[PDB]
Amino acid sequence: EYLTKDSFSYEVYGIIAMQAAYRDYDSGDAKQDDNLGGMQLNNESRIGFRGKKQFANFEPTFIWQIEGGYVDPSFGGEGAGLGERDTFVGFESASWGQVRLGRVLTPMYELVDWPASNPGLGDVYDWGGAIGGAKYQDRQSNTIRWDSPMYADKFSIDAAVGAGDKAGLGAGDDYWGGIAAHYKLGPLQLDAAYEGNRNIEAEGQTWENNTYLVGVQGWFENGISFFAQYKYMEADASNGVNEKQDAMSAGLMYTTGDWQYKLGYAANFDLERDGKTLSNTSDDVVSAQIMYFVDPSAVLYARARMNDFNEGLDGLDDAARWTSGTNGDYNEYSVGVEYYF
Amino acid sequence: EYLTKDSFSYEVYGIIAMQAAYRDYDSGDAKQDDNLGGMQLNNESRIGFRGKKQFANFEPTFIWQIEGGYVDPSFGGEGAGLGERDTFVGFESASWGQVRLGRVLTPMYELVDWPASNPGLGDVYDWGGAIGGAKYQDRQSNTIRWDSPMYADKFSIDAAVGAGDKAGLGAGDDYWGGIAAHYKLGPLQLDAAYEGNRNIEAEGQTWENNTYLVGVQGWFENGISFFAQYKYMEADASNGVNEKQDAMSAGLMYTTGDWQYKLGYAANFDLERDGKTLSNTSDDVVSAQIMYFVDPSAVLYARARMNDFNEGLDGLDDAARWTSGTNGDYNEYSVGVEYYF
Amino acid sequence: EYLTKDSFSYEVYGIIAMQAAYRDYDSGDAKQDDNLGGMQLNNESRIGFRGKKQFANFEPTFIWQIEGGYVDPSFGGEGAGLGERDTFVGFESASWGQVRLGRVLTPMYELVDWPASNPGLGDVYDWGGAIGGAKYQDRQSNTIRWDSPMYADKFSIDAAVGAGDKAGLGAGDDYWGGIAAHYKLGPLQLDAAYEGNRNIEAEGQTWENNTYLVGVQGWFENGISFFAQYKYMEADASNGVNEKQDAMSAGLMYTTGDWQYKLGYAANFDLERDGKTLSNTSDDVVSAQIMYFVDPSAVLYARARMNDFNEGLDGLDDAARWTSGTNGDYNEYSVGVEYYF
Ligand SMILES: CC(=O)N[C@@H]1[C@@H](O)[C@H](O[C@@H]2O[C@H](CO)[C@@H](O[C@@H]3O[C@H](CO)[C@@H](O[C@@H]4O[C@H](CO)[C@@H](O)[C@H](O)[C@H]4NC(C)=O)[C@H](O)[C@H]3NC(C)=O)[C@H](O)[C@H]2NC(C)=O)[C@@H](CO)O[C@H]1O
Ligand SMILES: CC(=O)N[C@@H]1[C@@H](O)[C@H](O[C@@H]2O[C@H](CO)[C@@H](O[C@@H]3O[C@H](CO)[C@@H](O[C@@H]4O[C@H](CO)[C@@H](O)[C@H](O)[C@H]4NC(C)=O)[C@H](O)[C@H]3NC(C)=O)[C@H](O)[C@H]2NC(C)=O)[C@@H](CO)O[C@H]1O
Ligand SMILES: CC(=O)N[C@@H]1[C@@H](O)[C@H](O[C@@H]2O[C@H](CO)[C@@H](O[C@@H]3O[C@H](CO)[C@@H](O[C@@H]4O[C@H](CO)[C@@H](O)[C@H](O)[C@H]4NC(C)=O)[C@H](O)[C@H]3NC(C)=O)[C@H](O)[C@H]2NC(C)=O)[C@@H](CO)O[C@H]1O
Repeated sequence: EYLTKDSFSYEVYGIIAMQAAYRDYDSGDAKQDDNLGGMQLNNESRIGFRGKKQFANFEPTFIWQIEGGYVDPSFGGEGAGLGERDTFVGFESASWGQVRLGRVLTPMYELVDWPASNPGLGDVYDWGGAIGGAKYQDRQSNTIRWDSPMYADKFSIDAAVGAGDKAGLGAGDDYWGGIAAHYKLGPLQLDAAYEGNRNIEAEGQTWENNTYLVGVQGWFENGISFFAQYKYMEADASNGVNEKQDAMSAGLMYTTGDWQYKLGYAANFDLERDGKTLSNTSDDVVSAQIMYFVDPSAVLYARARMNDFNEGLDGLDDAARWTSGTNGDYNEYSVGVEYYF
Repeated sequence: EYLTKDSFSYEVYGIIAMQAAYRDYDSGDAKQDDNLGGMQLNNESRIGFRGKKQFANFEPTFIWQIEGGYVDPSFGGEGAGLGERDTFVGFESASWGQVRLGRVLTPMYELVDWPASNPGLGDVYDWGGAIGGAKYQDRQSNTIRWDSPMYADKFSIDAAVGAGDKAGLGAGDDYWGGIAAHYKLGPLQLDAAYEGNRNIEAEGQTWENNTYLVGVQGWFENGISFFAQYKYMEADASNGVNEKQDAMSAGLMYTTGDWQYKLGYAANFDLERDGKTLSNTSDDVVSAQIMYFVDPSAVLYARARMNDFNEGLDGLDDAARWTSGTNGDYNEYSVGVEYYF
Repeated sequence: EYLTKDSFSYEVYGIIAMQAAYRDYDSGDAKQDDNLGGMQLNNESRIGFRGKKQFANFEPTFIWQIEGGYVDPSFGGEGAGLGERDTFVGFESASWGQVRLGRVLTPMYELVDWPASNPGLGDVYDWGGAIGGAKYQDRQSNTIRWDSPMYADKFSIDAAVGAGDKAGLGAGDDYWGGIAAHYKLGPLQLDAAYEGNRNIEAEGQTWENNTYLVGVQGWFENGISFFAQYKYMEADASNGVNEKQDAMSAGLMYTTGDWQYKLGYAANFDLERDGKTLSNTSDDVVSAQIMYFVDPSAVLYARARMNDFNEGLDGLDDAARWTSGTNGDYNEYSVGVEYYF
């Protein structure tokens, strides 16, 4: 009656993650600086459940996962539900890869976040931007997604379509599709992705977004590695207005024995609308990080970063368009731990 | 120190469940049709915890469970708490069955939902209806419930009382009791249930509800089986008003090797108030379903159904009474998977 | 491949806890008495996850925990998130004890709650009180806390600082520190604790709180034991106003074979502001309890208690200051079960 690994039909896994983060804002209001700024803890720990199952009457193996959200993030209250993060059912087969239904990363977002948002570059490059509509969804419910196998060990595809944010609550007809591709060439990976979003309702208009990206990731054999990524966002509104905005992120790393130094910079350039650039609509961030490989399953890290955000713009409804800079410019010093089980 | 099944004092269990569902509404408003309609995913997966414990100083075995809600249902946001579904402590004894305290199905609801709400018949027969007050609570917190053993293998009783919805938040004195009974007669099961609800506050009045039901479930030995159920709902308001409404649900199945075809229809008939029937207060649904028994622990299914809801009524406060048809008539095509561990 | 306790990197633990509680309010409004009063179930069950990990490159052992909240308490809806209760990362070392970052009890609160809030004394002694500002935070996110070893088996320290409630959402600059100390002297424990809270915003003012306490806990060898605790709370407001209020809690127990009888009383005395006592700002509670040790891992209990709260006061903004008595005086009869795994 002695249990083995096979007696279970699930596994519990987790990312235990804690960032002690001190921010210093310069919004231009002293009180707002005190509120937003200060030390907080950013407990991004999470628990999840997942499993496989070989159904007796269907060859492609059944797969599932249910992942909790961040338990106690900064700027937020305690407590997370099961299902807030990647949460899906699906099927896998050697010859065609896998397909997932539910809550997953869009193919684009996955590349935007990794490598291109790390470390701390996300306020600018992840959710930062001044463009109307929806540049791309991130983690998204009501999504079906195909991950191809690595054809010839060189090549692979990520493809997805899904429902919008309003559609997932029966409050609109918004939807999107997108695709991404990955090519291994010697020590390089070349990445490309697209995502289109349709029927996005915003600022008294219906929008269509088209967002494209390419990037490279390289590994020298002496512990040096890097990435750069370029990202081009267009949006078109039901009243005729066009908007274009681009952006870039780059990172440099040196990994030597148990240590990794990392330098990262990312920026959105000025937004254009109907071909007139809008002044001071750009943002950037520089970030420096030292990381220690404290165990095969864990890391300690220290990090400083400096965000200069855009200094405001109006959306097409004659009202301030919220952006990742509405709360103001800020610097941040942080130390942290992450453990994987 | 090699673990056995007995080293644990809990078990993790789960229903992994995904429905890809396309709806097509005919509310009479085009925009409302686009919003509510379209494809969505209905991730009704859930995780739970449960255990038994033989207390050294008390014979009747201790039992408990804590079950999470649906992680990412359709028409809803992601994330569910532990405790949203059946969540209780209790005791069990061979000679008197079991008793549970906490969050359970009312004895009536359990019969309303199974067999009588499946497949897709619930908008009409589960929460559908035009009657005032509370026809019956469904899953309900603050409930004690006795499940009798199967006396003589033929016969058994389900009995419960509990607090109301307002009472569970110290905002009223609402409560209910009810009871259900089950008799095996050859290849049949005969069911009966009652539920009374008292001090229900609604539409500027205090209500009392009394709801009765009977049904049959039958198994031919050639893979043919069926159910029918009749349900009679009365409500009385503190100002004198009487209301009566009845309803019926029936289902037909043919289960042959690894397949099951299913036909289901259910309807609420026109509501009566103070003995005047009100025109067009009825609803119905027809539903067709093919199901494959893809593994002992899983099923795939395809399903189409058509809901015609009532076309509106006023409650006793001179204001639209919300019903399962306020959002409008709709059809639905669906395919799905459910796995049990 | 036969699992042992060591094959896991986590353990699931739980407190399964159910209280059937009848309250009888005397607010002075009959309807309010019916709402708040009545029978309810108080499911304070909770699940948690925790583990240890010896990192290969860092001596002090890594520790973590993630604990869910109460699944279905009384006066509340069903469902709790992971992380609502003690939820942290940390490190431990034989020579310096342990340090935790995240969501923990303040050193004071831990003593306020145990022994001094039990049984049922918390409406008075835990969150009860009329004093402005924040007397002390309780379970608190954004906290670092050091627990010393038991130096010389006699002596130990609990020390902590953390961010405020507004600060944990970037809506203010509120913070606190405090400390507590524990001395074993024959059959006694002597306790002392402090907590200071700063930049608390309330009633149109900024406050500073200082709260001090001492107590004793004693064990006779015949199953008799007791506690008493005194607690002195001061608060100072940005406009000059001073406020002082003190309080005491005591409990008596007799534990004989499988049984424990318990008597507890606690009270807040009248509040003083700028040296004028305010009439009828005090509260008390007496509570009686019989508890049976139904298993090494479980208890049954019955309990009756009587709360007489203060009869109202204004805060410095000329508006009722909410207190644990705003809802009115009430008595409560309760029976309950608690199981530990
Ligand atoms: C420190 C380190 O090494 N961390 C790695 C992780 O960071 C990494 O995963 C990513 O972690 C970042 C860390 O902050 C996390 O950041 C959050 O991102 C979401 C985007 O979904 C933001 O949500 C938006 O924010 C504002 C709220 O004010 C909204 O207005 C905005 O519109 C939101 N988006 C939408 C569509 O509405 C959060 O606010 C943000 N955190 C903040 C502000 O503090 C990423 O989400 C993580 N992404 C992923 C894909 O995992 C992880 C990889 O798994 O690995 C760690 O090592
Ligand atoms: C689907 C299938 O293939 N198999 C079975 C499961 O479905 C079955 O459990 C039942 O599953 C259905 C599936 O949709 C579920 O439906 C939900 O029921 C609740 C009941 O309270 C509804 O709540 C009401 O909804 C409306 C708004 O939508 C409110 O206005 C109304 O007032 C609510 N009730 C209140 C306040 O009291 C949900 O809306 C509804 N889902 C929707 C619309 O998508 C059943 O409740 C499930 N029943 C049970 C007992 O769990 C499962 C059970 O184990 O077994 C499969 O065989
Ligand atoms: C009961 C028993 O036999 N044994 C022990 C447990 O009880 C013990 O933990 C404590 O249990 C009590 C109830 O049994 C619990 O009471 C709740 O405490 C919280 C404090 O966070 C209250 O919160 C306040 O409530 C009101 C809402 O009306 C607010 O207005 C007020 O402002 C709240 N707090 C704040 C910060 O704003 C709850 O309302 C209250 N329950 C009620 C009213 O029913 C204690 O919190 C429990 N102790 C803790 C969390 O440490 C347990 C501890 O491990 O173990 C048993 O020994």
